[PDB]
Amino acid sequence: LNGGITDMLTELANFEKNVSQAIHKYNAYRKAASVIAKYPHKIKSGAEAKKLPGVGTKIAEKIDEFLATGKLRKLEKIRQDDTSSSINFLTRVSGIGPSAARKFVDEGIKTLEDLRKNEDKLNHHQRIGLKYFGDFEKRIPREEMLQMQDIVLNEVKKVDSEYIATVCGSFRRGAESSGDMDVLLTHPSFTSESPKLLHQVVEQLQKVHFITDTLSKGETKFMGVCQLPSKNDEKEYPHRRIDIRLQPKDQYYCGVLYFTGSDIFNKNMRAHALEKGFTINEYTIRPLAGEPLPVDSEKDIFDYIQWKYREPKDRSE
DNA sequence: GACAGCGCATCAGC
DNA sequence: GCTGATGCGC
DNA sequence: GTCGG
Ligand SMILES: O=c1ccn([C@H]2C[C@H](O)[C@@H](COP(=O)(O)NP(=O)(O)OP(=O)(O)O)O2)c(=O)[nH]1
Ligand SMILES: [Mg+2]
Ligand code: NA
Ligand code: NA
Ligand code: NA
Repeated sequence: LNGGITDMLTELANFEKNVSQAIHKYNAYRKAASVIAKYPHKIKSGAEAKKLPGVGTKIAEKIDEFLATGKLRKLEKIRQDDTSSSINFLTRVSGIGPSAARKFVDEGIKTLEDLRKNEDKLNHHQRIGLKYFGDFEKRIPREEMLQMQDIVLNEVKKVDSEYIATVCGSFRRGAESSGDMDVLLTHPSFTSESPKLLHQVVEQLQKVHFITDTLSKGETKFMGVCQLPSKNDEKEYPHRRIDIRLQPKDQYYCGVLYFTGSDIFNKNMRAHALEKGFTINEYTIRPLAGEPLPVDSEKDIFDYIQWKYREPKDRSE
């Protein structure tokens, strides 16, 4: 409905994050994009948009320009700028952020060809990010997410029947495509009260050749790469990003709330929590920080901060 | 003035 | 090695 | 960049 506007704000957001290194402006543009994306009318003016929370006079002015011309002069200049363009590109590699991107550009490394000739200047994460550059920008159709879910849940069951694996992220929100796979893992042996629980699962998924690379790995978070098996004579599936989080079993609901997102939804809800005198993270909700409050469902967390319960499908902001 | 909150990798200082 | 800061991404 | 105190 307002895709031209939300695309423009997202591009500005990315500019402020990647080039300007202004994270609060990035968050401000993303907030405006999100609230406009949810607005059920085709916006006719900057004035109309400015009635929405997160849209102020400056973004209102840009919407007026965009509506009038179909363009934004600010963005056309940014697109023409070689340095901005180089930095924006390099940050598309997983593991290259705003700072490393600017450093690479300084060193004359500013293209895919340059990165490929300079893998020795990349850390492990960046090297895998470059290896799968193309694959990682592809979306994952839900049909493939279902097959991936089936592999993960069954391999986890083979390790220990007491594991429970839940696929979260956009998938759990019902999305027809996902950017990656997010898995929440619990085991009754691991609670907030009291080894290798994550390792055992990762090793099993590597053994069956589902997990193909590791970006980072600790005792509670694994970030890596996976791939569906393909049939005889068929083109291979793209490699995909997968994250697995080991969550204390008694903190499952705070965990699944966090890992279901969206990210802007969590930011909104946590910010609203502070206004109501609570702080929420992926483990607990605590009063303003006191002792953790009892949580027996996702809805309980909504109740504390006086929000009507919203199903996962309605948290995609 | 504050902006959500945190895990892992990596570096500096000791 | 350990602690704390920073970068990066979820 | 936006906004509540
Ligand atoms: O900055 C963040 C990023 C992620 N998260 C949480 C919510 C998000 O839904 C979950 C997984 O992050 P992803 O980057 O995978 N986003 P998501 O699965 O929602 O969308 P996509 O389909 O693009 O992967 O982690 C945050 O709370 N803050
Ligand atoms: Mg995801
Ligand atoms: Na507004
Ligand atoms: Na990046
Ligand atoms: Na993710």
